[PDB]
Amino acid sequence: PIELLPETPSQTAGPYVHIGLALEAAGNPTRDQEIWNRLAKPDAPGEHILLLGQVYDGNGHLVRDSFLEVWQADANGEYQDAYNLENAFNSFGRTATTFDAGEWTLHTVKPGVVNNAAGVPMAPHINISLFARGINIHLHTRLYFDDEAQANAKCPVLNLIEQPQRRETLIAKRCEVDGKTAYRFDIRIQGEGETVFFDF
Amino acid sequence: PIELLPETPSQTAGPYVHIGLALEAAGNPTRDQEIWNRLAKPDAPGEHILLLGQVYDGNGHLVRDSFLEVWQADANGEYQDAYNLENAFNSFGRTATTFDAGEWTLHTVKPGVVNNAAGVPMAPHINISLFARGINIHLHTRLYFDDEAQANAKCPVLNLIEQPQRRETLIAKRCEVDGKTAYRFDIRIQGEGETVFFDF
Amino acid sequence: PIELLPETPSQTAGPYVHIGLALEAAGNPTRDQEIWNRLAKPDAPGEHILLLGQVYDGNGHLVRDSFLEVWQADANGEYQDAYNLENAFNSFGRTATTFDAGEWTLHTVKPGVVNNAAGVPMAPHINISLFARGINIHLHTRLYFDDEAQANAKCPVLNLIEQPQRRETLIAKRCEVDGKTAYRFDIRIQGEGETVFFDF
Amino acid sequence: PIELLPETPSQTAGPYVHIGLALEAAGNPTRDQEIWNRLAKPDAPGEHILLLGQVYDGNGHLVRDSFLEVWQADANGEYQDAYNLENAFNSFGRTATTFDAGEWTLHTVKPGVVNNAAGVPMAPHINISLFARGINIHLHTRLYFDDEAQANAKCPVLNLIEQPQRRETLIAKRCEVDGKTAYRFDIRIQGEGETVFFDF
Amino acid sequence: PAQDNSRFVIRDRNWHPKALTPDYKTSIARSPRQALVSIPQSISETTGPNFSHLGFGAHDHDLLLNFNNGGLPIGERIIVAGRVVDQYGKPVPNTLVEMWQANAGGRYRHKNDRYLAPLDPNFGGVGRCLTDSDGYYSFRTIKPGPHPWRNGPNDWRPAHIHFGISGPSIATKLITQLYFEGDPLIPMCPIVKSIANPEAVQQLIAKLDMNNANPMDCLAYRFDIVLRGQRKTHFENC
Amino acid sequence: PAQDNSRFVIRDRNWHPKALTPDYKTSIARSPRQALVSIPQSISETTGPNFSHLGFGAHDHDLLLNFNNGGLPIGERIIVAGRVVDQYGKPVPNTLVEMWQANAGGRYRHKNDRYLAPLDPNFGGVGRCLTDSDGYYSFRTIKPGPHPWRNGPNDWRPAHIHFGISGPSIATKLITQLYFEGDPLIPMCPIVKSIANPEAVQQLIAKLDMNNANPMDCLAYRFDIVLRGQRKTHFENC
Amino acid sequence: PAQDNSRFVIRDRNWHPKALTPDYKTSIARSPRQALVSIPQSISETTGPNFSHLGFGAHDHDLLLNFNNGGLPIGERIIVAGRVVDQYGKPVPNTLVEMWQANAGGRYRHKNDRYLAPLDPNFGGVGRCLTDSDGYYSFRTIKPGPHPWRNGPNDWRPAHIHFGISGPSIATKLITQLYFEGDPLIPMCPIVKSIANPEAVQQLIAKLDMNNANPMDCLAYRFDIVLRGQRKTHFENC
Ligand SMILES: O=[N+]([O-])c1ccc(O)c(O)c1
Ligand SMILES: O=[N+]([O-])c1ccc(O)c(O)c1
Ligand SMILES: O=[N+]([O-])c1ccc(O)c(O)c1
Ligand SMILES: O=[N+]([O-])c1ccc(O)c(O)c1
Ligand SMILES: O=[N+]([O-])c1ccc(O)c(O)c1
Ligand SMILES: [Cl-]
Ligand SMILES: [Cl-]
Ligand SMILES: [Cl-]
Ligand SMILES: [Cl-]
Ligand SMILES: [Cl-]
Ligand SMILES: [Fe+3]
Ligand SMILES: [Fe+3]
Ligand SMILES: [Fe+3]
Ligand SMILES: [Fe+3]
Repeated sequence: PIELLPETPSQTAGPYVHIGLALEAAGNPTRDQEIWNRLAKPDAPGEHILLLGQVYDGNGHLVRDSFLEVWQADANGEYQDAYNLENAFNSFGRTATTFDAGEWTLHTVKPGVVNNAAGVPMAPHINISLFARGINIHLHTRLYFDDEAQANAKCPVLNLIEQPQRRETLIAKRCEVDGKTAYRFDIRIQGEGETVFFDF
Repeated sequence: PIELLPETPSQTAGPYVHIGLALEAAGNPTRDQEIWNRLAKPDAPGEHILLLGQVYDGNGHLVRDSFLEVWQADANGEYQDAYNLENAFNSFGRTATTFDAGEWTLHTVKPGVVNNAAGVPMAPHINISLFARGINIHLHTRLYFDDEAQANAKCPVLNLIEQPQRRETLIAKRCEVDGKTAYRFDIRIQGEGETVFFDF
Repeated sequence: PIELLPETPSQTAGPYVHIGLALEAAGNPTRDQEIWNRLAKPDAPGEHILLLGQVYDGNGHLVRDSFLEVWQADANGEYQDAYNLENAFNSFGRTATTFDAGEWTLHTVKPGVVNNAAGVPMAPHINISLFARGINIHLHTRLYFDDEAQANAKCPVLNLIEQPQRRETLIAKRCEVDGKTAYRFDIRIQGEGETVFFDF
Repeated sequence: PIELLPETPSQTAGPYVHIGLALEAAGNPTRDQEIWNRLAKPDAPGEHILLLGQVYDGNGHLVRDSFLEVWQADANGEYQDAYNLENAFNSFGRTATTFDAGEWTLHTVKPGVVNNAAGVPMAPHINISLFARGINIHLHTRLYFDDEAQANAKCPVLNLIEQPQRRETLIAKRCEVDGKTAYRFDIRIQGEGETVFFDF
Repeated sequence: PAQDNSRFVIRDRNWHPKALTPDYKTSIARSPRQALVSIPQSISETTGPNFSHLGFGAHDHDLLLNFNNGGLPIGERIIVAGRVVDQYGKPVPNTLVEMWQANAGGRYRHKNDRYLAPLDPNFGGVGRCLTDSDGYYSFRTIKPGPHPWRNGPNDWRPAHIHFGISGPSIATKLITQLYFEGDPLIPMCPIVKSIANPEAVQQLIAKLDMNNANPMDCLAYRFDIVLRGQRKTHFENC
Repeated sequence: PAQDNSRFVIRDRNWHPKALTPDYKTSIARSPRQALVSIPQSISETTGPNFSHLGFGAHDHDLLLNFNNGGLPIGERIIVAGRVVDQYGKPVPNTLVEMWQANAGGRYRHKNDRYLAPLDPNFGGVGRCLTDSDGYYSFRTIKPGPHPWRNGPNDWRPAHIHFGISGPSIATKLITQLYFEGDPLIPMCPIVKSIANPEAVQQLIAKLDMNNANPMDCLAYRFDIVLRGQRKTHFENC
Repeated sequence: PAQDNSRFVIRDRNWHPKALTPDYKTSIARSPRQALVSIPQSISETTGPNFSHLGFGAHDHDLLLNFNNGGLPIGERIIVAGRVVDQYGKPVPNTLVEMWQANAGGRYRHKNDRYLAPLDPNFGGVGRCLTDSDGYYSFRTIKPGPHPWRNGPNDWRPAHIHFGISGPSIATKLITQLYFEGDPLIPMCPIVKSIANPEAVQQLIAKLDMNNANPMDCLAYRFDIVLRGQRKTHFENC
């Protein structure tokens, strides 16, 4: 058969990933511009929300050295790919779990709906890639929102998950953090309540 | 790189290990001198203690054919390697789980504190090697004591176990058996509450 | 390691090199435009100089079939690569030793100072490549000027020659030929007073 | 045939040999004890002499980074092999050429006569081993003395040199340095007056 | 804004390391036990950030100068350069390449690294750049030392530099590690060996590149990176 | 009392059998699912019992006479001998070597063995001795018969003798099994094959040793044992 | 005093590098053009200094501590150890072993080295010791970096440590260089390549020695040295 050049194989990001990708957290000085966890200037169109979560290993223990990259549509359902700290909104961001509480946070707006390749609307979602010590190749997931139940029920991607119970692992829970709208999205890498991870 | 002679590879001790190493237990006559489960004659210095335990597989079922070897300092924190059944104290002993109840027992003294190679005190401990049918290479663990909480908290070996929860699996529980001080030390080879096993 | 395409290997120019590269000298008719030994028309800025020299083998005998290529800055210390026989000055020229006397000549201007890659001034120099029968790969050398003693002493290239004595082999001797300023530059390929040859 | 283990191959001592073997000269602090160029305490039996020399390459230029080891009998013709800075005399020493003048010096006594393996007396000699950048395997030679002409004429080692003229390369010239008895032993590595070098 | 106009070759997850590779101990509890769920590519997966407009500092790519506290870092001066192409051999221009590493002695400037080898006051350990219009990147740095770590009782990472590459989409984004030609620690590392196929391992080994060295100055290593092949859509929804 | 003055080469746990080897069915539920925790060697690990003053009976090493009930056991008379050395090739003198096995028919003298092949009234199946000052040990016994066992539906242990060796510390202590040259059951046994590397399997196979046989009497097999290399400490805490 | 009582195997001067090896440029003018003159061994050549009574400082063998100016040197912590034997395989005990090297960045602490890589304020670069009664030596140091040098326009020494070994006589005394397993600069070096036979080159390459490493501390390299075989005289003068 036709065989292309092989892709460069993945390796773990390792425990000191912060030195390269999360400078403040590693304990180091930051450069003038950093790619980080504030996707929206206060000005940006849409409903401003806080996202936060903790990450659990197969033993139910906090993964305190996780590194997360996110990609989401803006409030108007447009992917803003021209990354710029001067942008009202960036579709891309990065975050990491604090070593003490093991919690990451992201400041964003709720994404608008986009269609899949067949033209079917997907429920509002944030694409997530999870990296850490002990993770050889990053894990893909999606965060959807519990106050979008009608959309989530019809999502052509959620519906590819064979078991209804596993779809629940992807639905972030609306709550309030310091009085502000938030959604909690905990990730369980392994075992009971294991988060659905995707290949594409 | 430099490659030495390879070590002879381990194999299971098998179900009939008692015939070679725990003669009574096999249903067999003993020889004049046997290496067994009494490390201290009643005259030995130190606090005299009964140790006991059961061994569980990954399904929570008793491992009734376990063979255990132990190595511990005397009450003064010194290892006594000159094995001799005349001694008031031997640092080495052997025991096995009864086929009926699955319980092993040792009769010994509480070991004194020993420093690690960097000179840091380790909490009082007994070194255990566990052998059985289904165990291809023996499992190393340590038995520490629940009435040494201050020393356990500071043990350089305990503190190499990354999760505090797992440290608990190595703390034997003080009780009384027929008026005499005793400690129960159950080992779970696999699954919930899995005992920490060492490589060194 | 990374290995590139290998360079086409050098070979001797051979005794009849003149037929390809110095047409007069071969006893042959010239074409309309030839690359030859006059780098400066009488109108060129700078001090007009005749250069001449003989070439000796390791037995002190004249090398009568030498072919030389030269590359030099104009009087203002700039290299002029747009070769054109209309130019008042060309930085490139060619010459050859007469079969009878063994002497080559060039007509040029004294080059101005050029900085090395670190910004340090080099003493006025002409780059020479020498080709001949018996020379398998051409020999690189430099012609400097005996009336630039202060600059020669400070040249970063001259100072890469470890022995001061050998530095002398690259200093051309000012004289007068028929009232006009000239410099003699003899090259000794081998043995006593061997001319310094470069690799770069 | 019988083939033994091969000897570890030699490599040049390199230009910075002084760091390891001539600390002061490298520009570095010395340790409490150094193996160096004073073989004799003022007390030592025998005629106290100074040895000095310069080392020349094939171009007649000073080898300013030479390192020399010497081995000689004491005044009574005994080899003192138990090296000790408290000894009245050490048969072994080290020296090196100064970088400015390229001259080494050694403070010693004139050696007494020893016999070769056949019982024939050798003329008074110092065994020398020369090391330097560009010297792949060290060069062995002997320094003999010009005021021992009768002995030198009969030396069974000097007489192994086929040409009388080459024997002269090994004869140090008695002179005076600051009014004290000395012998100069210049070494010519290559070319005219090349010093005899030995294999044994 | 971004558009869905391409598809990316499916990953070979037997070429990449699998999730569960128990010799690498932390992988045991941090690997899923359920199968990944395959999903078709949509705009969500086939687009991603472009960093053309990110503001890079003058020394962002140069670890010899980007943590300057009065001197140069101690260690083997090296250029690490190479090309980012996709599996079709197409160059991947204007793409973000990030790298981070320990100092010459295997010490990381991270508060969680307590290895006894000293920090270097003039070495930070992070670099970033965009590939040029032809897919080439370059960094200047010190060759990192082996780093011991608590896996087995005597485990040592080979000299390595961590790499992250964005590429054209979130589907192409990759984190990996560069190793150095001939390092005898490579066959011994449980993290290297998380990759089952030795030919895949070979793709992570940078080669000495004398052609790219600065004489009397710094050596050079070449490390090329291949991202998933990108193609146009064809015959979809018909 | 014992002293911490040596260190033992780290085990290769891919050379040894792994814990989880499912064809050997009992290992499935008796293997840890968490990684082993590596700890540095201390006096706890680098010391161990010396048995020089354990009192051995006259026939403790001689299974032909140590279960004498009025006759000799039936079966192939053999001497089993060899040397105990460490990985540096140093002999391991005065070390405890214990062994146990079935009779000539594959029947163990243990209440839990109900195999239908009879016991031998003059055979017990246990021996012990110390290595001598040059590291050599010797037993006399009957060659054990293959033993059927409830693993797969037709599984049979090759002829085998169980071995335990103390060595200089609890870190060197080893239990293993000896197998016999040419036994065609060896490649089929899921206990043998818990060892992944066939060169490691080869290290458990005793060789027919005609040189050590007593003519008209008994054959002999040679089984050498390698314990972890022991070296002195160096450059510690400095 | 010293006695003539042994003879040393004649050197193979095609195994050693020859004097004239023009790719190594300085060798051209510093090689003899006349043949060496062979002489028989006498007391002058078969004896030499013994350094048992030389006074060694506490850190003479430990480059991590012997130039202490307030901290540890930056770089890959390594033990370099091995055995000195003669060509008959006999250990050479109580013999002087000296070594010197550049720092982690290929800079020498010598006033003539103007390479732009910085000096390390806590690294000197010299070590010495005597072999023990079994012929073994050991040093602790930082792995040296490649060093560029003015030979060809882009020439770089591999990582190397210079060694001098005295042995039992001036006939055995040797200076050499240690190189490191797998270093891709080794085949390219005109000084390495002064040795014509690649098998001779192999004898200068130290092997990674994990067995000798201190976990969480320092790696180790093994470098054994073979001096000329020493034998008794026989049938001389008869
Ligand atoms: O635990 N890990 O994954 C590690 C530990 C050390 C490293 O240098 C690394 O790159 C990864
Ligand atoms: O289950 N096992 O492990 C067994 C069963 C029979 C044996 O003879 C043995 O050595 C091991
Ligand atoms: O002496 N040569 O160099 C020669 C002689 C004849 C040739 O045709 C040539 O190319 C070279
Ligand atoms: O010129 N040499 O011989 C050299 C130059 C640099 C070196 O590091 C060396 O060992 C030798
Ligand atoms: O792996 N096996 O099964 C083996 C390996 C070596 C042998 O000599 C053998 O008889 C069997
Ligand atoms: Cl936790
Ligand atoms: Cl000179
Ligand atoms: Cl820069
Ligand atoms: Cl004995
Ligand atoms: Cl020390
Ligand atoms: Fe790392
Ligand atoms: Fe058995
Ligand atoms: Fe021709
Ligand atoms: Fe060097």
